[PDB]
Amino acid sequence: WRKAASLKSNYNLPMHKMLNTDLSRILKSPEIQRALRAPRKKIHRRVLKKNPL
Amino acid sequence: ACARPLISVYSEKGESSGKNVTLPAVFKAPIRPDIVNFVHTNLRKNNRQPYAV
Amino acid sequence: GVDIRHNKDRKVRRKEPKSQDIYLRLLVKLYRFLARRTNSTFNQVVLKRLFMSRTNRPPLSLSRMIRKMKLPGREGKTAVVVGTITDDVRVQEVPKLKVCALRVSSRARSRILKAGGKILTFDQLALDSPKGCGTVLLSGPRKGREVYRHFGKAPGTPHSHTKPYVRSKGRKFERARGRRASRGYKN
Amino acid sequence: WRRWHRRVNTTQKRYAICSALAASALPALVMSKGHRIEEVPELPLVVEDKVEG
Amino acid sequence: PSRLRKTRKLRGHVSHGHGRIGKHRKHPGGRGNAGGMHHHRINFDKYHPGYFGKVGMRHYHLKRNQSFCPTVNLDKLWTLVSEQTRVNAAKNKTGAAPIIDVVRSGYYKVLGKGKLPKQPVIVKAKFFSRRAEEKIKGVGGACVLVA
Amino acid sequence: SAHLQWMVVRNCSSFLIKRNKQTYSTEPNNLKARNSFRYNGLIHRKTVGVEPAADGKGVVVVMKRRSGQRKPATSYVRTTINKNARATLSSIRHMIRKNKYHPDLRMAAIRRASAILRSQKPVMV
Amino acid sequence: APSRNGMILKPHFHKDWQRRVATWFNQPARKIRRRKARQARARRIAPRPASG
RNA sequence: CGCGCGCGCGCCCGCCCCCGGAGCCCCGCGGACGCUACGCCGCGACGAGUAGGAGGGCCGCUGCGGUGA
RNA sequence: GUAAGAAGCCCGGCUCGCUGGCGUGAGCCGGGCGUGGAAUGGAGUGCCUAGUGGGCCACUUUUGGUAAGCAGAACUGG
RNA sequence: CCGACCCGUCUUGAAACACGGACCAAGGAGUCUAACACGUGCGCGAGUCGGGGGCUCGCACGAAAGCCGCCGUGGCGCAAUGAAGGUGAAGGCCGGCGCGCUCGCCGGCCGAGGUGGGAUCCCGAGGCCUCUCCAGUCCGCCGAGGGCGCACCACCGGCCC
RNA sequence: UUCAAGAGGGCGUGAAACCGUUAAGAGGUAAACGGGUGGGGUCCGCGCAGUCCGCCCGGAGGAUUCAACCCGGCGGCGGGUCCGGCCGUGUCGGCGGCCCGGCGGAUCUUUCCCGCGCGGGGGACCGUCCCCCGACCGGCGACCGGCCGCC
Ligand SMILES: [Mg+2]
Ligand SMILES: [Mg+2]
Ligand SMILES: [Mg+2]
Ligand SMILES: [Mg+2]
Ligand SMILES: [Mg+2]
Ligand SMILES: [Mg+2]
Ligand SMILES: [Mg+2]
Ligand SMILES: [Mg+2]
Ligand SMILES: [Mg+2]
Ligand SMILES: [Mg+2]
Ligand SMILES: [Mg+2]
Ligand SMILES: [Mg+2]
Ligand SMILES: [Mg+2]
Ligand SMILES: [Mg+2]
Ligand SMILES: [Mg+2]
Ligand SMILES: [Mg+2]
Ligand SMILES: [Mg+2]
Ligand SMILES: [Mg+2]
Ligand SMILES: [Mg+2]
Ligand SMILES: [Mg+2]
Ligand SMILES: [Mg+2]
Repeated sequence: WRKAASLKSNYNLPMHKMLNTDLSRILKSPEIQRALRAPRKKIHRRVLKKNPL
Repeated sequence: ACARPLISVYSEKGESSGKNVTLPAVFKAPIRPDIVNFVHTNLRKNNRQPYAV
Repeated sequence: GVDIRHNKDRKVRRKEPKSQDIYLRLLVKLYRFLARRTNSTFNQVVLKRLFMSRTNRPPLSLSRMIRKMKLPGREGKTAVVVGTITDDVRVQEVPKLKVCALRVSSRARSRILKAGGKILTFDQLALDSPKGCGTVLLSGPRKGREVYRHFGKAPGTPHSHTKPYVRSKGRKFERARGRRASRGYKN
Repeated sequence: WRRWHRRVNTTQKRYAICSALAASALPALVMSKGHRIEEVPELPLVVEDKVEG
Repeated sequence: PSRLRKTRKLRGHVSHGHGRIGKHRKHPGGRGNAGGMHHHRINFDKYHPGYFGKVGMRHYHLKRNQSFCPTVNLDKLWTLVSEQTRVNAAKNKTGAAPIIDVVRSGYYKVLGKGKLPKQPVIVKAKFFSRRAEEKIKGVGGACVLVA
Repeated sequence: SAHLQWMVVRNCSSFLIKRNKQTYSTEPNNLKARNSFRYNGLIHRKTVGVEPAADGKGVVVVMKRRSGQRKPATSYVRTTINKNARATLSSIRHMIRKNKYHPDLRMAAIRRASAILRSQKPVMV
Repeated sequence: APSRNGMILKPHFHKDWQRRVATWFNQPARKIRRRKARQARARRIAPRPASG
């Protein structure tokens, strides 16, 4: 990364677009978790209309 | 720059000797199958031998 | 029956990047979560631009960045881009910057780091500021291309400063009936 | 006079060569490609330079 | 790739995508660019104006090497030289005023598009423009001609 | 990394099976044998696997050693245990829970084990 | 028969261009013949420079 | 605004462990039997079709490269 | 066919080879004042682009013709 | 029991007293190159391309693969305009020498101009729940109002031939 | 004779149209067709009961090891008062390899020379790859010997 080839006359390696791929390790950090809303796991379904009259 | 650990040599009956080599920065380059598939399928044509009628 | 129309009941936006670049897709996994689980719109915008195509992600030049961040109030604040940073050799005095992007050219990389600057990625961004606080979205000239000169009203018309499609540029290839009063007319 | 052959830009071909070497480590990928490998002592496998003779 | 085409999708479909009232017949308008004055007058007055006629003088045996003048502006001038130069100038205060040949780096005429930072540079070139000559003396430099 | 290994290995792999609208995977140490991120032995820095004894009595347990990776010869630990099927499950349950070794695989292990022990008897008289 | 706003083009195919097509399939052998000739000359003129 | 407002336990004063598990429908310690995220789940509205335009095809035919110990 | 308000109203000051009893007009600056009839629903903008370019009927109006399952038109719907 | 006229095709209109068709198996009909326009995908980036040739493999693969003071001779691009000769893209603010004359000469500062709309970002009175009073530091969010204003659009203005 | 002539001299397999025979069924609005049921035959599976299976608790019967708890060895997980040491990065401190190591320079010395305005090695100078100790973030998923608890 620091120097270059010396046998190819100009070739430095490809650069990374995304350093840390440890995705689970990221999303479980405290920094992000503090910056979140609450989830919502409760589930709502087709209620059946009954007749009041 | 990322980590570059120590690789160990194995003599010609196994028998890990005391030689050690830190690996190169090639084995930390990014891995992209789409570019491999493209370069393969496109270079595997250049060995063809024509046909016709 | 129901008298309505179905010609305009599908919308023609993106839903995902059309490519298989896998590093892209992990970024997309991330920002969906943040857009889904946060009360912000910075997250929304970025998610929308990672789907975009490449003519919808033109390159930003080191020149514009400096002009847009030397403006008052934008001191100490991060610059954020969803494309590439090039170099502009028409600029000598490169100050301290804190840029974030996907790609960065090589000559541009060196100068930025030699002024004491810093270069980030979207991963290390979301660890420093999940919600976009202290940032500046920027964008390149989406109509910089030479394609947009041929568009609009047609040539062969009045008040149309539109470029035509011609093989070669010379003396014999236009510049006659249609463009001189002395030969036909002139729109 | 069909068009049998293809040209491909040099920088791409060099990239891919770098990529294949990387995944030559990472045991999981070797396993998946079907190589019975579960007894070698180290995966970037290296030996003395005597075996050239 | 034949398998990604739309001839692999018009099997069963009787006409292969070209109608029933009108058909894919051979050459039904002409053959080529025929009809700029007759029955294609409108495409060529509209989208290609300047096509029919004649204009200008004639130069019979024209050699494009006589007429050759590569151009450059002022902004893209300090890049012909390295960075040792521009920094070691404005330093040691002798009246350094370096020298810049354009004919070395493949350029003949100089043009005054942009601006440039304050150092008293010297320039050597075959041709100049009026504004370019001004800007240089304005910064405290000079201009020099060569053959 | 894990996702990186995964985004290559979704669709293209020698241990992959795709017929009859079903999709299975045969890599060693895959509980439930399905093509998944949660269930795959070759991807994680921590994995557990369960097999039958070769002699033909008991269960073989397999755990990864976490310290030296990239040298697969000595990355796996093995034990074979042969008891009365209530001690055997309880022993497993104690490994995982009390060491926190990938604890989202608990009951999957147990079901695989019981299946084996049920088979590893005179299923016929 | 033209259509909406393209180029005007003039291709040179109104002759019989098709008896007279030329393949560059002998490109490598042409290279290989030369080396063996280029080597052998320099062996004929033994110490003298090979270039000329 | 009376399904808590200061309830309980030792001796007002203090304790005020408490889910490595309270006690029944919110547990801010971690997880779905669901998590092939190119996945799983939920709601609500719609479905005519020639010429023609697009998409999905684990529908198919012949051969090349790898792979199914 | 127009109109039914923020692209509006008001206050004060600047520039002008334009026009000139003195003045008008237009443009620039800086301040003060938000619902402006009904009932409905997500709007806008840009590229590439196929097949078509023989028509037919009915109420009503309607031209030639003795009339027509005749010839030629306007409106809407098929 | 009820329903139900033979397929293809031309046509305003076909069950037709409009053409084709006894029956079966096999073949059979939207291609390849050259050039252009746009859309998508990849790589490098004011630069980018070795396609011609040469250095290394005898060529089992492989007529492949790698490499080059060729490393850019050159092509496309970075600058337009005119029949041509030929010319050739930024300003202001302040102070000194002539009369702000819709005008010429000595010294500093900024600098690709402005108006309107404008995703996001910034500051922020008073706080939303705090078993009581007051003190009250970390954190969301509000929200009065107020600013820096990306691309892009409409207009004004300026520079080159 | 041959495994095979259900391979017999134009003899690998051996389709369809079209024919001969046998078995069943039917028959005055040419035949054929779609939806809905019925009847009959040919075959599959009953079983010649199909009473389906699995957890815990209770009961009566017999039976042989272990575990409960202790001790010994072996292996592994985790830890941080960062116990001691490595290693790795990121700039810094030491210019410390810069000549004790090289690459480049449209910077000078043309302070020199080499053959005489010059082509090259020297001498500075600038950058760029590397040596000795100190630090911390990112000690991070870069490895040991420790001590401790648990399995
Ligand atoms: Mg419809
Ligand atoms: Mg539509
Ligand atoms: Mg159709
Ligand atoms: Mg078509
Ligand atoms: Mg047809
Ligand atoms: Mg027609
Ligand atoms: Mg076109
Ligand atoms: Mg439909
Ligand atoms: Mg059309
Ligand atoms: Mg029709
Ligand atoms: Mg007719
Ligand atoms: Mg018909
Ligand atoms: Mg008839
Ligand atoms: Mg006919
Ligand atoms: Mg006939
Ligand atoms: Mg056939
Ligand atoms: Mg393109
Ligand atoms: Mg036989
Ligand atoms: Mg036979
Ligand atoms: Mg036969
Ligand atoms: Mg028969």
